[PDB]
Amino acid sequence: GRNVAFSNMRRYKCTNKGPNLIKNWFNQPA
Amino acid sequence: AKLKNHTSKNQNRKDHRNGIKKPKKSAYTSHKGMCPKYLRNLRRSRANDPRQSLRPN
Amino acid sequence: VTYPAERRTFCKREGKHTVHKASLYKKGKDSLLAQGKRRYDRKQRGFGGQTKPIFRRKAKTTKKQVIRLTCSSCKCQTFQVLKRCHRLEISRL
RNA sequence: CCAGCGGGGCAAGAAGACCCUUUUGAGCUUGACUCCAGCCCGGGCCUGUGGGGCGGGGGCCGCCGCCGCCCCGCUCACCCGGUCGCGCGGGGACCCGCCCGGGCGGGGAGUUCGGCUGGGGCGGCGCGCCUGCUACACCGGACCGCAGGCGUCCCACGGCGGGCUCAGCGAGGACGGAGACCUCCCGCGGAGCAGAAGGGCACAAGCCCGCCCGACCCGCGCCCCCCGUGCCGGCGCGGGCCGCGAAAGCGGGGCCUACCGAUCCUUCGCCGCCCCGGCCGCGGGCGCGGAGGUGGCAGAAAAGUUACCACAGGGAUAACUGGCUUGUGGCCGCCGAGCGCCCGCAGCGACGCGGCUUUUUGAUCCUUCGAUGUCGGCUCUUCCUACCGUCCGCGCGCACCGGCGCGGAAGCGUCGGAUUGUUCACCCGUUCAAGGGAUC
RNA sequence: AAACACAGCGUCGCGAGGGCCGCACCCGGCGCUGGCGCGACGUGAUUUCUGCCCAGUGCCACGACCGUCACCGUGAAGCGAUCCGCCGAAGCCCUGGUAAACGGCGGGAGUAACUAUGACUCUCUUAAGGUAGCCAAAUGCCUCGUCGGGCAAUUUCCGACGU
RNA sequence: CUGGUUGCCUCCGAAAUGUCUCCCAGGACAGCCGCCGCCCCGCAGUUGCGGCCCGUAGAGCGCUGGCCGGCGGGAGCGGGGCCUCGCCCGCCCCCCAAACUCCGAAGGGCCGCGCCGCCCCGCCGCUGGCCUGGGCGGGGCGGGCGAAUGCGGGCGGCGCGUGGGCCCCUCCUGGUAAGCAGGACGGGCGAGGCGGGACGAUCCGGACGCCGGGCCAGGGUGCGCCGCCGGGGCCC
RNA sequence: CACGCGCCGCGGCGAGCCCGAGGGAGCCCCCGCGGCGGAGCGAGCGCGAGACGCCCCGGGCCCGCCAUGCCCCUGCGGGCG
RNA sequence: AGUUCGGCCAUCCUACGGCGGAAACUCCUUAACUCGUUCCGAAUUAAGAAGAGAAGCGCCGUCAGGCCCCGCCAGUACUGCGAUCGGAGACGUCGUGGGAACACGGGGUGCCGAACU
Ligand SMILES: [K+]
Ligand SMILES: [K+]
Ligand SMILES: [K+]
Ligand SMILES: [K+]
Ligand SMILES: [K+]
Ligand SMILES: [K+]
Ligand SMILES: [K+]
Ligand SMILES: [K+]
Ligand SMILES: [K+]
Ligand SMILES: [K+]
Ligand SMILES: [K+]
Ligand SMILES: [Mg+2]
Ligand SMILES: [Mg+2]
Ligand SMILES: [Mg+2]
Ligand SMILES: [Mg+2]
Ligand SMILES: [Mg+2]
Ligand SMILES: [Mg+2]
Ligand SMILES: [Mg+2]
Ligand SMILES: [Mg+2]
Ligand SMILES: [Mg+2]
Ligand SMILES: [Mg+2]
Ligand SMILES: [Mg+2]
Ligand SMILES: [Mg+2]
Ligand SMILES: [Mg+2]
Ligand SMILES: [Mg+2]
Ligand SMILES: [Mg+2]
Ligand SMILES: [Mg+2]
Ligand SMILES: [Mg+2]
Ligand SMILES: [Mg+2]
Ligand SMILES: [Mg+2]
Ligand SMILES: [Mg+2]
Ligand SMILES: [Mg+2]
Ligand SMILES: [Mg+2]
Ligand SMILES: [Mg+2]
Ligand SMILES: [Mg+2]
Ligand SMILES: [Mg+2]
Ligand SMILES: [Mg+2]
Ligand SMILES: [Mg+2]
Ligand SMILES: [Mg+2]
Ligand SMILES: [Mg+2]
Ligand code: NA
Ligand code: NA
Ligand code: NA
Ligand code: NA
Ligand code: NA
Ligand code: NA
Ligand code: NA
Ligand code: NA
Ligand code: NA
Ligand code: NA
Repeated sequence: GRNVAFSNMRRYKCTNKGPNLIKNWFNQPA
Repeated sequence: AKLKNHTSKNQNRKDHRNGIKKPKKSAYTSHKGMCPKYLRNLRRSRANDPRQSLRPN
Repeated sequence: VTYPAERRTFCKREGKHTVHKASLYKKGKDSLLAQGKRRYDRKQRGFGGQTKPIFRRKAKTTKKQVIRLTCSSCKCQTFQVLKRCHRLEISRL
């Protein structure tokens, strides 16, 4: 019997097409 | 396409695999379904007994 | 089934037994300002057709009848539920 | 090794197109269910300038300002025609257009078209419950197993107290009879207790009479099914208020085992709380408990057809070979009631009983759906014997001729035609013409 | 190919401010047209004919406004949101018409001087009870129907017969 | 839903079942198993002794039903010739039942097998006519480990696979039967090497690290092919 | 591989803990808020915990929600049960 | 022995004959009162004391019916475990454990407890 708390995370949107909804932080020191 | 309806062929062997579990030793002294007037009297007699009363001072 | 016109029953408001008068209970008229009605009316606007299920597979032929009992000294209302029956008559005093 | 050949390599060629399943499709239909264009109909805006009628604000008279509907003019909006704008017309405040409302609407769009199941369909409903049996003496135990039942009925057919004893045998009374009613006797229940079946019950749980409404309110626990979850049903309790009885007591319906239903929504009832910058009145919401229903009964909102067709799979499942079985089909023994002029057995043999075969048809679903080419005929080979003619013996109700029965015997023979796809059947003819197997 | 077309036959709609169709809108086609026309359907040369049924479904009434059936408008009540009445277009309902519209077109008994059959009678019953014709037909299950022709011999073929 | 999914050794090791499901070629919860632990409180698929429960095999015809006859009595009734057989009453008798039982095994199931006895004292808001009871505690005295056999026990967390099974023995149901279909205690194959049964997933023995020696189960001992004689009886 | 949830092991600190974004010209140095934890229950107005204990289990009491009896101030408010 | 109240519920019941009463129980007598009968003082309620063992009741009897105990039935029927035992099967057998029923024969036929006379 699995006893877990249910997740409250939304499904991703626009992953292979559309606006770019991913922000990276590789430019933080710069 | 018909499949089997019922079998108890292997069930007795599975029951005995880890022995037949006995009940807990606290299930024998529960107050689960005892007569309320008896339970209330038992509570008051204990509390007024100086030798077994848990009231402070 | 036949039901007496008067019955001496427990009265909650006055806390004792008293005489009550028997009558028949019927469902009231549907209001247009109930929250569920408002939600349903909002959902049906525009294009799309029917948005909620419509029941159509009836099975039972009777209902559970309910008698209303009115206390004759304080106007306190009580209800009694009979079993399923096909016709019910309240005797007249 | 060669020329040939077509018995095998379930030869090759293609993730079976037949059949079934998948909460996989598409074409088409309609009195499936939910809708859309289009069209018809009404009012308002576009939209001017005049007159009149009717109906509403005992007799009317209304004020001429109130309300509705209706009708008739004019031209300037608006619209249509003729003309190379050469010497002019037609409609008209209606139509059209736009906004809102109602109707028609497979013309069109989207979607659905349950399950179990000795294949699927048709049929049936062990798809929610109850009694007895199957069931093999704790409990449990399967089938489209057997014989059946339920979705109701009752303010009395309910609660309590008192009194009484039922069905019936025997005997008697007589307009009175196989039965009406009356009386005595004995009566372990052979009667009755709402409906299935099984249990239970005699100064009663049955029948009659008296008074009543515990067929109530608040709150807990347990049993059955069982994952020790829900639902139906039952039982044990703590408080409140009541009924009957002299009282002890008993009573949360009809003696027990069946008779019924979540979330969301609606509706009703008591007492309270909220509407978040405050207060007041309406209104809305919330906590507790009932009712409105899902029978496919742990509970989607749902009609057909495809021989134009698909997709993914399935030997978990049909249609053709093979295998097990032999009811049915075919063949063969035993017995001896009788038939045979008399005479059971020359030849037959009823009523019964015992076997064999897989050349019929069923029953089953073991192998094969990434395919073993599915009827018959033609051609050609081989094999069986349960023998039709020919061979050798014996028997006869065998004078001869001709027939019939039995045993050994599978070498040879068992043909030509008309109609039918036919196997089969049926007829004509002749040297007079058995039956079968080998992936039917 | 027995399929489609076809000449012929018949029905239906429309007199222009109309009909049928296209089309997101603006605008188009028939139409350089006008009933001896245009459009929509069925049957399918000639000859001879084309029966009965309007209960069902469909269509049509310059038939009728009985009941029902919207918004708008208007009356009463209310603090107001609102609520209750009246008013009542088309449609349906109602009354009629229509089958060369879709389609449909019965049973059981008794009966004539041998037998047999049944012109005839009784009875139930429909909206109407299959008329003229034709047939074991490309349409008959039983069925390889019965009789005749043709063959030595015919589940084929032709001519008759027909609850 | 069909196909494929890449090094070694060691330690453990299944399920093909219950309920619900537009569920039936799938899932959830429970069962079976692995790993990780933690704690210190006697255990058992057994026999013996003691108490209680069940309505099966068999048996039987008292109850509910069914079914052959024989012989006696006749109040009443019928047939036929007060006579003669019938219905009725009694006895006797043949044969029966998954949904009959007065009786009733083998076989099963549940419970028990160490603390006991005496005296005194305390509390109760329960219970009694009372100085009654019941329950829960305290203090003194005496005594003691009272069937066999074997052997350490208990609890928690997280998680996987499985949810088409089949065969043997004995016991059953439907069917003419079936290598047919459906159930039950125990075992096996699945997932079990090796010898034998000529030949076989399951039968008879035996359950497995790599080797040398010995003994021998089951089955056999003319030759193929390791291994034999003696005695009694029968004999297509 | 990314994110979310459950449980297990290990490290640092501990009624506390914490390289947030960012700022100091030091990829590794210095400073750096929320948050989570610390008190629950109740639809809500709201009210609000000490009595025992190596550990575990169980009893006994206490807080909130529901219902009641007695007393009383500032009162449909307080206290005691 | 008698009566009232009981326990276990036939060795106590059923049928038919016989014996007995001093006390007790019972049967008996009356209907003013009380209460009563689908109608009836039958029952029941109230009030009595002339009769009686004729019943009920206690005891005895019956080649009695029933009920109860012992034997025999019979190690029979059936059955748990093991068997390459026989047989085509249906069924049977051996080893090792348990073990009936009907029928029939003999015998029997209420005790126990508390209060009063
Ligand atoms: K099958
Ligand atoms: K077709
Ligand atoms: K074949
Ligand atoms: K034979
Ligand atoms: K195939
Ligand atoms: K034409
Ligand atoms: K008509
Ligand atoms: K025809
Ligand atoms: K002829
Ligand atoms: K399932
Ligand atoms: K009997
Ligand atoms: Mg299954
Ligand atoms: Mg060739
Ligand atoms: Mg070949
Ligand atoms: Mg395939
Ligand atoms: Mg394919
Ligand atoms: Mg499915
Ligand atoms: Mg589709
Ligand atoms: Mg469609
Ligand atoms: Mg199905
Ligand atoms: Mg179920
Ligand atoms: Mg009574
Ligand atoms: Mg009470
Ligand atoms: Mg269900
Ligand atoms: Mg081939
Ligand atoms: Mg091939
Ligand atoms: Mg021969
Ligand atoms: Mg005719
Ligand atoms: Mg004809
Ligand atoms: Mg002809
Ligand atoms: Mg023909
Ligand atoms: Mg010919
Ligand atoms: Mg292991
Ligand atoms: Mg469902
Ligand atoms: Mg028996
Ligand atoms: Mg599976
Ligand atoms: Mg099988
Ligand atoms: Mg496997
Ligand atoms: Mg194994
Ligand atoms: Mg040798
Ligand atoms: Na919308
Ligand atoms: Na298509
Ligand atoms: Na129930
Ligand atoms: Na198969
Ligand atoms: Na064959
Ligand atoms: Na063939
Ligand atoms: Na023409
Ligand atoms: Na038709
Ligand atoms: Na082997
Ligand atoms: Na604790």
